[PDB]
Amino acid sequence: MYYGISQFSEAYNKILRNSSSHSSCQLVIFVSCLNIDALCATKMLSLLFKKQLVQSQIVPIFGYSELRRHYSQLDDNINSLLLVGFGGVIDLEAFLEIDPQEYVIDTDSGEQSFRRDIYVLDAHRPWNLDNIFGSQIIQCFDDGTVDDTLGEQKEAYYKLLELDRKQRKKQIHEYEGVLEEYYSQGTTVVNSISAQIYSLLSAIGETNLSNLWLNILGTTSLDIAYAQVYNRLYPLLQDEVKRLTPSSRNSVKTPDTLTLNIQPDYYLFLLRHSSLYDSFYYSNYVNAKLSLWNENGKKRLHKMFARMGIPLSTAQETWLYMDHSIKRELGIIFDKNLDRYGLQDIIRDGFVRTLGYRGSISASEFVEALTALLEVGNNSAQKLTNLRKRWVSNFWLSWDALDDRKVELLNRGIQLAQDLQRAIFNTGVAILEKKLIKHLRIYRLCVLQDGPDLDLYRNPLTLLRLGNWLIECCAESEDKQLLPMVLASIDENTDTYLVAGLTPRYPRGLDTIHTKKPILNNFSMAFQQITAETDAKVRIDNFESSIIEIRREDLSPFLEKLTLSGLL
Amino acid sequence: YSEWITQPNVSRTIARELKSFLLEYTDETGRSVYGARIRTLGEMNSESLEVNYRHLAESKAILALFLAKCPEEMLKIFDLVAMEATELHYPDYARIH
Repeated sequence: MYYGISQFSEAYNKILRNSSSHSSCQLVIFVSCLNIDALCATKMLSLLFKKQLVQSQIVPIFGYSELRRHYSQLDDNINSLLLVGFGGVIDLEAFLEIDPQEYVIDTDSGEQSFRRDIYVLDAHRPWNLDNIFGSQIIQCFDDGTVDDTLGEQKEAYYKLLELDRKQRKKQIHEYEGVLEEYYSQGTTVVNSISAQIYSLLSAIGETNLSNLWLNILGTTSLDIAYAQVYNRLYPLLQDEVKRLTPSSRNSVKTPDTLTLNIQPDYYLFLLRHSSLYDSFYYSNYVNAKLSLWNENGKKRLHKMFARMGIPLSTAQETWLYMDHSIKRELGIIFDKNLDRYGLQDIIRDGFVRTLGYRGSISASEFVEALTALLEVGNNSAQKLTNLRKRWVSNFWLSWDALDDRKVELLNRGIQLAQDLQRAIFNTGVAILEKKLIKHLRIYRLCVLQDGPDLDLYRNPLTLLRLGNWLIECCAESEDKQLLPMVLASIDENTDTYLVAGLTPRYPRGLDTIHTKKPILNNFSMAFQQITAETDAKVRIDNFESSIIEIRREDLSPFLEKLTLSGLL
Repeated sequence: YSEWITQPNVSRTIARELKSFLLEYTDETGRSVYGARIRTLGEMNSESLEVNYRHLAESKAILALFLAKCPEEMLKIFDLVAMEATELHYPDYARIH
């Protein structure tokens, strides 16, 4: 372990001592864009440092190349660096060309001090042992995994470090085997950065309703792909909401009251900001459980609505103007008429925040709006950089959406979320009708070669959204065995693909012994190994490890070698 | 006849027979015609049940004769029966229509 849960306050105090000078701005926060959890964590840090008047700079970085370029550009005065959402799975001192002898001051006296401190803050579990164990400059905000599940790796790393006959060589190979089996592991996510920073705030005592709301947003960002993590962290948020809500309950509503509530939040898509029919129709879970992509699915949906006794005219009405008779009986109606179709998991408990008279909104809807703003908010090596520039710019739109004074931007985000879900649904029914997903014995490939609005999928977030749609659809099919999926999308302007190796997941709400063990995404190591040999102009720079940009002509040989690769 | 149909015992008998016809009539291919028709009716909030007269004549021809002779009350009885059958397939359909 490097920084446990109980000693986050030590890191915060170290940051304050090193860089809380009003003379200059010696603190720089590197945030990974295209990550809602990192966005909420950086918003928390921004508010916390605004309270203590610690001058700081927030830089959205898209890829590892940008991180390296910025660090090279980074001045030596800046003596505190925060990496939010990345950096925990690579040799940062090696990647950034860091040698501790050039950053050490006042070596003496069993202590050491350095002129610059890098605090990595992410949730991807393959901690690089040369970062968590063998470097003092790099300081990792651990969540308790290393101090409990890395004892063997700690011993193996230290023995090899200190040792630089037959028994000695045999034991070295035995220890080196322990390190090797630690690697060759898929990259998962166990915690949410927002929850970690909220734990730090609880240690410092700066918790309030806005920070709790940011924590809820960051945690709810994990419910789509890491539902086990969200279910693990949910009781803590539930306790915090009860702790922070004022005792003056059942009071009259006033234009100033902000209420965090735990009320039934059905697992539909933008239920409060769109019609009930559109909430069922465009839901990922409902689509998986009913197969609405085919023609018979719409008939099933209409039959369900008739069964509940909700007229289609009322069902398609906007949620605000739905008749108060139906809107107040949603719980009873869903209890009576959902287990018939297997949608019992739709009913759920979530967090809903109302700001005075501005109407309710749930964290699930809020994160969809934020994601939409990230995705569509606003010869070959140059236009791609223009895309990176636009993608960085969208981070600030999603950042400004968090402010309560910019609801006119959150509504635009909601509209963009509805449009993007519509486009995702159209492309999904186009893929599943033409049977574009080629089943294999290693990975179910799927390449998007032509169609409409194909420029949406050059963004990694939109491609992951489509992949999550497909994976949710496949997960509820019993015949289809679990298998990694690959999505690609040709970028005509740059003549390059965007391969996004995904991971399968068990059906939502299905809790078993094998469900408890998380599924690990093995595509990162496979991609890196394939790129190391057989130079193919592959661009592996995303913080999301399992996403690469490959030339149009080099895609097929790359996939051939990947098929020959048994790593994944 | 109108007086014959309006008798409460005769009305109850006719309603029961019509409900049995709707629930149990099957054609040559073996599938229940009116079960599927009621499913489609509720699915699209149709409000109208298309009942073939040939089916009503083939089975329980006396009811077909009554309908063709005094439709004013037979239609009311058969409308109530159709509502009951739809409520059987789609409970709480009275909220829609």
